[PDB]
Amino acid sequence: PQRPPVIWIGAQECTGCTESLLRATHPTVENLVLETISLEYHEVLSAAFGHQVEENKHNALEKYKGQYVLVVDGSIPLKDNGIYCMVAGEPIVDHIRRAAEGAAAIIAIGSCAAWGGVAAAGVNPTGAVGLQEVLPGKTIINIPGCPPNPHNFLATVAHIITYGKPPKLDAKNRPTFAYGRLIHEHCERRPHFDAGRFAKEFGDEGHREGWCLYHLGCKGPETYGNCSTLQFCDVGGVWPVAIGHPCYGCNEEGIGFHKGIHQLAHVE
Amino acid sequence: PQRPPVIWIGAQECTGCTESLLRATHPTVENLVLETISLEYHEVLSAAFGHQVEENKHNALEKYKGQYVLVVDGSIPLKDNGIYCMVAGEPIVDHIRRAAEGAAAIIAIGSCAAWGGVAAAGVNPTGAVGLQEVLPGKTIINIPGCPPNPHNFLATVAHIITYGKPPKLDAKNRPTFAYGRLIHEHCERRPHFDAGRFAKEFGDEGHREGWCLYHLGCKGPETYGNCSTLQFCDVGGVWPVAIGHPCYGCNEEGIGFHKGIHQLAHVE
Amino acid sequence: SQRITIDPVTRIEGHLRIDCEIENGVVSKAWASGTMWRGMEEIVKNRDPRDAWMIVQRICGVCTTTHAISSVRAAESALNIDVPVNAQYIRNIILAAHTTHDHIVHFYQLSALDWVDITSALKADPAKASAMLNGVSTWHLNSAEEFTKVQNKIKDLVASGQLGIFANGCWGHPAMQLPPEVNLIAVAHYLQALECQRDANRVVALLGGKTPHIQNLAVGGVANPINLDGLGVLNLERLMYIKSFIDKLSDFVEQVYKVDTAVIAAFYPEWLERGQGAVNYLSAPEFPTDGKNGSFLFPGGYITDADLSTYRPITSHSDEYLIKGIQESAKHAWYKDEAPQAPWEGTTVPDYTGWSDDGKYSWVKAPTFYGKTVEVGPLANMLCKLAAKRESTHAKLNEIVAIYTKLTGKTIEVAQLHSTLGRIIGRTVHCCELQNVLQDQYNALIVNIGKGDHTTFVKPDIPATGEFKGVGFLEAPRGMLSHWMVIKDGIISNYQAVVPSTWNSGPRNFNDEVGPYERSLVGTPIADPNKPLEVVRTIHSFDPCMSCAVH
Amino acid sequence: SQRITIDPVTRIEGHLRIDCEIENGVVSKAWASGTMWRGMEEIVKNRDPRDAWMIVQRICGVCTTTHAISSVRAAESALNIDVPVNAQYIRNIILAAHTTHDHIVHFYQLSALDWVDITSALKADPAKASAMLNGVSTWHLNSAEEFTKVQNKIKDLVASGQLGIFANGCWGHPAMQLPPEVNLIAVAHYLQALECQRDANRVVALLGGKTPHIQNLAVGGVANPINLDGLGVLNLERLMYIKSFIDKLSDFVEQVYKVDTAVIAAFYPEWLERGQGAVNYLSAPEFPTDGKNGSFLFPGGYITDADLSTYRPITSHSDEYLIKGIQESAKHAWYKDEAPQAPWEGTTVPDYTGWSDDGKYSWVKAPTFYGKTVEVGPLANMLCKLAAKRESTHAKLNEIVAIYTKLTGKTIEVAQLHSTLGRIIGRTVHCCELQNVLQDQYNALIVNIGKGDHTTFVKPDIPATGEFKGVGFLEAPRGMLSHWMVIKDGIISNYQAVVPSTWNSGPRNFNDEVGPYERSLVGTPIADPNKPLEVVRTIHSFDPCMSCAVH
Ligand code: NFU
Ligand code: NFU
Ligand code: SF4
Ligand code: SF4
Ligand code: SF4
Ligand code: SF4
Ligand code: F3S
Ligand code: F3S
Ligand SMILES: [Mg+2]
Ligand SMILES: [Mg+2]
Repeated sequence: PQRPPVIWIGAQECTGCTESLLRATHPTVENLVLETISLEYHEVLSAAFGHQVEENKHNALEKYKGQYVLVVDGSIPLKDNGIYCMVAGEPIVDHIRRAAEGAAAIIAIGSCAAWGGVAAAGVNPTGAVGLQEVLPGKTIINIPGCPPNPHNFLATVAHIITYGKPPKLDAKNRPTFAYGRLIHEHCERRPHFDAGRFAKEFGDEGHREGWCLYHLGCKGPETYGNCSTLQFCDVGGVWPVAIGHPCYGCNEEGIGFHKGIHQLAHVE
Repeated sequence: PQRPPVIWIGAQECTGCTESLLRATHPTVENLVLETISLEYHEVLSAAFGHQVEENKHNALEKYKGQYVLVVDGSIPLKDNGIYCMVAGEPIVDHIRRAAEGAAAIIAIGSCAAWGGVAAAGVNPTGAVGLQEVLPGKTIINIPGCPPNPHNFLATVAHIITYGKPPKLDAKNRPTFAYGRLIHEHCERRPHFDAGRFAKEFGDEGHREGWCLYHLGCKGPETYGNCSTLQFCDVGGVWPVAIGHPCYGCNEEGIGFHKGIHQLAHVE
Repeated sequence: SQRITIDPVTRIEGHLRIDCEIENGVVSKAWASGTMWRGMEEIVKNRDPRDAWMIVQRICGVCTTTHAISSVRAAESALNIDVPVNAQYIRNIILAAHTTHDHIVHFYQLSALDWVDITSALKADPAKASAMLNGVSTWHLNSAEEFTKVQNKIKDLVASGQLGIFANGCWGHPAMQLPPEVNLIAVAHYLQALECQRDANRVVALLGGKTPHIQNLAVGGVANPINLDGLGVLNLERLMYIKSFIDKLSDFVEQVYKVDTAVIAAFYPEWLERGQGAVNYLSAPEFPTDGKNGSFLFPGGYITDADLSTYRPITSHSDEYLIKGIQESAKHAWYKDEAPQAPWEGTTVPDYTGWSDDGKYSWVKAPTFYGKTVEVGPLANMLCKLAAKRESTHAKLNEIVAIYTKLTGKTIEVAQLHSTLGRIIGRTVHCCELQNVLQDQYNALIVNIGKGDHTTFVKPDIPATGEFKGVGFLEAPRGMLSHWMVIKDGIISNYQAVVPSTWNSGPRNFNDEVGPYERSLVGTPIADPNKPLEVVRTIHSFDPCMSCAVH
Repeated sequence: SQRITIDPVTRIEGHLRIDCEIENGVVSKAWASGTMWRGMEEIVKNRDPRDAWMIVQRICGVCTTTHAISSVRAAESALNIDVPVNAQYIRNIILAAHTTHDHIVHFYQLSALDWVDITSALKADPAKASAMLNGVSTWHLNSAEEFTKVQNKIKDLVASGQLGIFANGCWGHPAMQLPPEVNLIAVAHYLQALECQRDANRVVALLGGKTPHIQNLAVGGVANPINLDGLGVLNLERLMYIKSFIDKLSDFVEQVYKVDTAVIAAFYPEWLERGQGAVNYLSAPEFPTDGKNGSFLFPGGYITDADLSTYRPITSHSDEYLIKGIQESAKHAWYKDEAPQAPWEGTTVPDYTGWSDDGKYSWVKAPTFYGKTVEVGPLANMLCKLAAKRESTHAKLNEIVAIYTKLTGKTIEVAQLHSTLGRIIGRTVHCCELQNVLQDQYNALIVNIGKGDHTTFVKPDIPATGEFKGVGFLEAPRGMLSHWMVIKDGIISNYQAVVPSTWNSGPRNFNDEVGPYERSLVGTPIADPNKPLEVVRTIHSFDPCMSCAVH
């Protein structure tokens, strides 16, 4: 029984998007790689190195042409003809365009790959862009977050494998099961927001009663995601707002890494 | 060192409050009984039966006089001089008053023990009452729900063990960390409530989008508890409203087992 | 001649007293008494039919789910509702995963310390204990190092002087027959079982919204909103989470629970020859898979004269043959009306008179099937499935028997299943077959959602006038459950529950025939009348639930 | 002189190129190149100082937490903030738990397949593999039956013909020296490691709000609201949940990781005699436990001439001797300004000229301490603790050495620690001592909350005018980390990170002295230059992180 092929290329990645798989429970990373998919290429986990691992990549791109899911994490730097990210002597943008040609499906995992993320913030030293900008006229599935809950990625791949097509996507090509609603339109602190019960300073009376974090700079009103419902790490009750810290808007272009932590969001 | 002694007496109980312990993770029931407490009396788990288990209770009541936590689940039936619950040929109310004399702290676990619960609903055939009514001279810690999250009980016991006193209690003697807030004042569907985004039938479009269940008869607006935050079973995202059923108000005297499932929170 | 009382019976659900007459050190006569009543049948009366399931679920928290599903099945029968098939898949996954938890906890937490001596386990050699299971089980947690860690936890407990739940058990009792090594094995498995039963309840919680006491049912189907693309509802991520827990159950059930059942049998062979409760057995078919409340994965039926040739199959919850045979009598119970009653016409009027050997002595009614006393539960469901020539049940039983034969050189014939150990074997066989039910129904749900069917609910039409009668059958962990609902002018005018422990723990009936518990005890050898471990062993084999039996 | 390139180096964080000249089957000269740059130090410039930590945490997701804590420590240094002691307990639990996950994944998922042949595991006898750990480990998952389940997973992967991640590794390479049984043990421990590291990260998640990338920090302390009686905040129930996961780490670290380190050393003894990176070592003290940013649980310092008697203690993150020594040079890096720069005056102006053997060849800067090349990381922190006479560290190293001695009859002198396996041993010792940091800091937090202290945050006063310089030191899994913040008129005017992999992976410096990676490769034997396993073994011992090194 053959497992569906996946090729994972890292550009300007911090490796947080790969690390998210090590927290997953359904499936666990070991059940992912042994039972669910064949991970044909991944620099972080590959036994093979150098010439031999670039052999595995070439072998897989040919054998599985038209069949593999291409996953990219990290931004793609276009400034100075691609030299801010060089693997085996070539710009990563070239490795990515080559792998994109044979792909059955293409996923941008994380805010860096989805829209440029932190790598493309401020003055954007490397002219970092998101995957859709380097692959115009290809359908990119965007799974943003820094990093996303790994199940936002895994359940997307599972939909492709089980039902033979991608999940339903929004206007930004994000899966609606994970990104269909504002965090603020499904947040358990909304009653505090409605009543004017606000934390003003970490450690204050309102903060210690679990009131709304709007006035500490919560970006939940401007950020699409499932952080308040799916949350993180499958232990229950764990997302940034539950822990006591405002949403930073890491999922959302123009919010995360652009607005200050304590800068107030626009509310619809 | 020695472990703090616990004596557990079941009256008109369904055994759901004991069963809650088998779902616990912090501690697990095996760490609870081997490491955190000495469970000196519990009819569901005790190796001893009949005359030997009654010996265990009288030996524990004497040895640990003034040191044990007394836990009661189930309602106490007062009708016809206690004959609706007889253990070892005596009304359970007599077992309870005897045990309560030597207790360092007394906990009513579950809605039945806390206020009479389901056993005292409708015509109340057995004249079932809550533990506070049987023990009018004692401070009873109430941990309601049918059954409560076991950690509502375990973190109460841990507070007594670790800090030598009960946790902070509200006016009904419920720990504030678990019962200090209406479910509706910390519910992640509050934004749907606010926008008038309501499920009106199970399986309808609103229901299948995770909208507010007020119009299916949610009792969240009149029920104190932590169902929306702590939730259940420590897997993440599991409570009745999350899985798509209104709160029935099982925690709250006069709501659970009194109002209809589909009776709205503002109708008496 | 000598009269003993066991009050309370521990390591059961609820409040049970057992009295025995002893002659020549053998039990000659017994009484079973349910000592607690709530009147759940009266509490639920005069309500909207839709409300019943949330109230009557609280009959029992050990067999949580069972009364909830039986209650909605009774309302559905009364209103001729065809349950959406996706609602059947979800009900079935909850019942199978709940039953897995229930059976594991019964064998280990409720029953093992009848057979297992924890003082003998301290004397064991962990290496010899591990060596014994070589070629017997492929379980990965049977190392000498695991058994050493377990033996050290028991040593530390005993050394503390605070034995707690283990205090004053039947340690050194003559009926304890395991060697030290097998005692240590059983205790290691006791602690490992608690991890397996937690995984089973994670399956229940993810569909029920919690456990104990699920909250996802409805008269008309379920409250789960199926939407693969929806956030905050039952989407593909939630279903993968459920499947992750389903997949963790099978190894423990097959490599530990199934094997321990055979090991206990190997050291207690005379318990294959005592503890027969009845010659008649009943089970309901279970796990409907169509949109017409039928096509059950598990067959049911009726067996008479302890003779599997008499098997009468039951393949419908609407079978008039099953519906018309059921009556209950309070001739020897603490209720006013003593003649046998069909449950749609049943009453529950308390009449406490205290204990009388010859008169009334229990809150449990005495059920009959066409006038006969019947045992229900896993032995009944096993015998029905064997009589039905269900290959999967024959194969599973033969696997357990092959382990016993490998340990003893002996075999187990169908006649020896009418016994305390045969009853325990039936339960282990049930738990094993349920793991294929979980895989089958999960896959069927994934397949059905893939075809575009997201239907989970049909709104019930409750007529404001008129009389409707309904019955909901369910094969619960302890046997056939039935909820009987009469709707008059839009509300419940009568509600009667006939519960598996009611059948088994029932007192003497209208024609003075003893119930299964009372019959099973006759001929029980007693080594010590003040510590009647032999009586508790047979009674625990029925998995008593007295909140269930009495309600 | 034959020239090889390894590009990419896999089973590290980020993008590394290694080039080696090989003379007479031995590497004579090496180059390390970080091949990816983001300009994280530029991205954070001109922002509120409070914002830096959320941006610069994204320098790395493998060593998540580290840049976040170092950033707030740098802002706190600039602003003369004393961190509330509860905020120290929380930061310490997160750092220690994260470092546990990090080290376990490094030994198993990133390093083990340099030393372990999985195809050889296929030929193992599980019973013999299990038997050889008798009396060596008390681990409960070393049974023949566990090793058989693992062997069958390897067998099924190979039979599928889809080896994916495991395809064309150095299987059969002559430098692979474990017998089949010890390969199979290692693969079984690889898979078990994944459960342990998941429990470590559940500790991190419950205090950080998630991982990767925690979200509970602030310049001034943490965002966790401490209230034992509060719904939805850090209460006793949440702290009990944290403790439940802390309690699950120790057995795997002590019984598997610590033992596998000694086992790999036992079969690879010449790897205690090569791979020396430096004669100078630096480590920062870590885990402050007072209200004044001091009283560290772990000492730091500076060792020179590979001679522990030169040990100069560092007991403060304000130590001017440490602060004044640190400089970086881009003489051989792709930046404009080449003279050594103190980080407060540091620049990062990209100047890409392509690869030159004698010129610029890396995006990594070359750090020096008073002009010397220095190795950082767990070898450095272990040498400093040994030199400080820390009995805990001596005791832990001696436990690893005792297992090695039992397996080989030989011992390990301190001189042999200056090596590829000494670096691996230092990381294992670090992971073992951190389990006591987690227990100590959890208990300190419970005790402090009990005394009535719920303070978690001091509000920073950031003057709108003036210049303020701050440095944040942290002992990260890979070694000493420092963030250097200049604040001018209330905003970040300069930000420089000097990251542990910058020290170790740095190219030739201003005086042309090779960095630790480059020095460590001199003398590496190469059996097959097309398959340079021996180079990859030495480089993996430093736990390279090139997103850290370059940022
Ligand atoms: N199984 C089971 Fe219950 Ni507590 C019994 N007897 C109910 O149906
Ligand atoms: N440990 C570590 Fe990082 Ni990815 C390095 N080098 C940080 O400081
Ligand atoms: S999206 Fe965030 S976690 Fe993923 S590579 Fe980018 S910075 Fe790292
Ligand atoms: S502002 Fe943030 S914390 Fe407040 S209700 Fe909205 S998402 Fe929740
Ligand atoms: S509170 Fe609920 S779960 Fe607990 S005894 Fe009463 S009915 Fe059972
Ligand atoms: S689901 Fe219930 S508790 Fe939640 S917002 Fe609606 S009415 Fe309130
Ligand atoms: S910061 Fe990111 S992880 Fe969720 S809570 Fe806000 S979008
Ligand atoms: S019914 Fe009970 S369990 Fe919570 S969600 Fe409502 S109080
Ligand atoms: Mg009845
Ligand atoms: Mg730098």
